[PDB]
Amino acid sequence: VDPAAALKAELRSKPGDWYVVHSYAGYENKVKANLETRVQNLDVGDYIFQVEVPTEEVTEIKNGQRKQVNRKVLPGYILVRMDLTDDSWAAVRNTPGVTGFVGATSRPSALALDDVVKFLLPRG
Amino acid sequence: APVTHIWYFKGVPSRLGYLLDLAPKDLEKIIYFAAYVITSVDEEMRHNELSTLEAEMAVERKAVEDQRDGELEARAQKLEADLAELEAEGAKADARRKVRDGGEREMRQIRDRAQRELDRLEDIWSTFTKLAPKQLIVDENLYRELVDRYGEYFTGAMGAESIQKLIENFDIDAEAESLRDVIRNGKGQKKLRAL
Amino acid sequence: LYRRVINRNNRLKRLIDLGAPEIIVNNEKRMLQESVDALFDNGRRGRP
Amino acid sequence: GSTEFLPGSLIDRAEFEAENRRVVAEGGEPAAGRPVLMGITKASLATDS
Amino acid sequence: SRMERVVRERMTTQDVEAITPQTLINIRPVVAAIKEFFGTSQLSQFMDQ
RNA sequence: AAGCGGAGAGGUA
DNA sequence: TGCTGCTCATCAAAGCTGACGGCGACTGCCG
DNA sequence: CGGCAGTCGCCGTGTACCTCTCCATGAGCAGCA
Repeated sequence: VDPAAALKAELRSKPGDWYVVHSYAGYENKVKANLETRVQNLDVGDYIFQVEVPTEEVTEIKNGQRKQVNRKVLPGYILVRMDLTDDSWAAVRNTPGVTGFVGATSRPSALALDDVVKFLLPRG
Repeated sequence: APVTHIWYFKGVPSRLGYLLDLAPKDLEKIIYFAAYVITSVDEEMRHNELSTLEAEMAVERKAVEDQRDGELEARAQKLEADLAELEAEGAKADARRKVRDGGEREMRQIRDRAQRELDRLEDIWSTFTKLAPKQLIVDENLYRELVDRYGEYFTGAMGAESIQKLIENFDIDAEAESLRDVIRNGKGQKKLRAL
Repeated sequence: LYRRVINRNNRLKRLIDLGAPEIIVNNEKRMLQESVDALFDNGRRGRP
Repeated sequence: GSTEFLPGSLIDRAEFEAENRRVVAEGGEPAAGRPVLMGITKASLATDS
Repeated sequence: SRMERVVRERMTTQDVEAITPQTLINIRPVVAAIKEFFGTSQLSQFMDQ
C-alpha cells in the first residue's frame, strides 16, 4: 500500500479545503504559534482546523561538516485547511505576520490534493 | 522569467499598446498576473469539428434531462407526502399550505441546476465559437472548461511570457498597410487613432 | 535595488526547481516583475 | 499622396520644397502644406539632435 | 498610540494569570519618538548666539 | 599614500 | 537558567489636508 | 452608434557662496556566568 495514497485518502476524509498564506521570512514558527493561540482564544475552531509549515532537514555544510538543519520548503508560505468564511478570513488575515492570501486573480484558490500530498510526506 | 521594460509600458501614450492595439488597462491586468490572454488559435481544426462538438454537447444536455425527470418525479412524491393530510385532516392550514410554497422552491430547485448547466454549456460553446487573438478571459473556471473540453485548437497564457509570443506573432507589413488604408479613406476618430 | 532583484530571482529559481504549484510560482514571478520595475523607474506606478 | 509624408505633421520648409522638386520629376504629385506658428517650447524640443 | 497597538496585540498571544503590567509595556517607541523630535526636526533649531 | 555621500535649518549679494 | 554579544531583513499602511497653469488620453455617460 | 464634457495624471517653476546638526530596529539565536 502506497503511503502517499493513504495520506491522500486520510486528507480526503478531513473537511474543508487547503489554502496558502504569504508571510515574512523568519516568522513561520511564531506565526504558527500565534495563529493557534488566536484560534483557541476566539473560539474559531469550527473554521480553522490545521496549520502546518512544511520543512525539510537539509545537510547544511559548516566548514565541511554536514549537519541536518531544518529549512522551510516554501519560504514565507504556510498552508491551512479551513473553509472560506468571512469571519475566518478576517481572523486569519488580521493576525500579525500575515500579508495576504495567494491566489489566481482576486478570489483565493484551493490547492489540489496531489499538490498538498507532495509537500507533506516525511522527506527531511 | 522574462520581464518588461517600464518605459514602454507605463508611458503616456503607452507605446506598447499602440503596437498590439490593446488598452493600457488590459496590459496592466495581463502583465501583473490578473487575467488570462489567448495568443493564437488555428481556425481549420475548429472549422471541421463543429458538428461533433455540438452533438457531444447535446448528449451532455440530454444527460442533464435524465436527472431532471427523476428529480421531478421525486419532488412530486415529496409534495404528495405533505398533501397526504392537507385538506382532509385537522392539521392547521397555515403550515400545510406554506409547504406548498416550500414545494414551489423545491420544484424550482431542480430546474435551477438544470438551467445552470444549460447556460454553462451554451456559454462555453459560444465562447469557443467566438475566440479571437488577444482576448482576456478572467474567472479561471471558464478557462479551465475551455482547456479541458476544447483543450487543443488554441493556446493561451498569462504574464510577460504571453506578451512575448504576441509580439513575436506580429506582422508589421499587414498592419502598416491596413492603417495606411484607413487613414487614406476614412472619417471620424478612427482616422485620428490610426494616425 | 540590485540586491532585492538578485534575492527575488534566486528565490524564484529555488522555488521553481522544486516542482512547486502554479499559483505560488506565478506570484513569485509577479513579485520579481515589480522589483525590476522599481529598479528601473521608482514610483512610476504604485508606492515607492 | 506620393510624397511619403505623414499627414498632420510638421516638417521644415527646405525639406518640403526639396521633396516636392524631386517628386515632380520622374512623375508628379506635389504635397500640400500650410504655414504654422509655433512657440519657443515646442520648437526647442523638435530639433534634429 | 504606537505603543497601544503593541500592548493590545501582546495580550491575545500569551497565557492569563501570568500577565503583568511590567510585561505588556514596551518603552522603546516613546523614547524613539522623543529622540527623533528633539534632534533631526524642523522646529527644534540651532540657537543664535 | 589616503578619504569626502544624502536629509534638514539659518544667512549673504 | 537568565544577561548579553552577534545576525539579518525589505510587503507597508496608518497616516495625509495651504499650487497652479498647460496639454492630452479617456472614460463613463448621455442622447 | 455617436459624440462629449469633465476628470486625472504628468511636466515646469533663478544664479553663486557661507555656517551648523543627524544618518534603522526589533526580534531571534547562540555564548556565556
